[PDB]
Amino acid sequence: NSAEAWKNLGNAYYKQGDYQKAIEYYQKALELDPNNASAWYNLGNAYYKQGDYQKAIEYYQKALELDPNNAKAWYRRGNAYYKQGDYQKAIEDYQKALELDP
Amino acid sequence: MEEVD
Repeated sequence: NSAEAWKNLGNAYYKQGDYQKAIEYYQKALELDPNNASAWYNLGNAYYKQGDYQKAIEYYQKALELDPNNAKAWYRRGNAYYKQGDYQKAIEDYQKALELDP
Repeated sequence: MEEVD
């Protein structure tokens, strides 16, 4: 029941744009439930929003390994790669996000 | 700006 509260704490801090503390409670959520792709995704979102694209790529990767149908994650890892000047993997991720968009 | 699901 308990990463149902950590995730929500992280969510509540995310919703208010407090990424530093959002990360703190997203990481606690991931300690208890290391399988929830949604946790990997939102933690990926938090780093991305800070401009920590290196870590954003890292965490989106596993969110996409556990849920490859997450088109939003594909797209955001695509921006991350683009920011880093990785234009090949950016293209690669962008297309995969659009193939899930009718 | 980006949303959340």
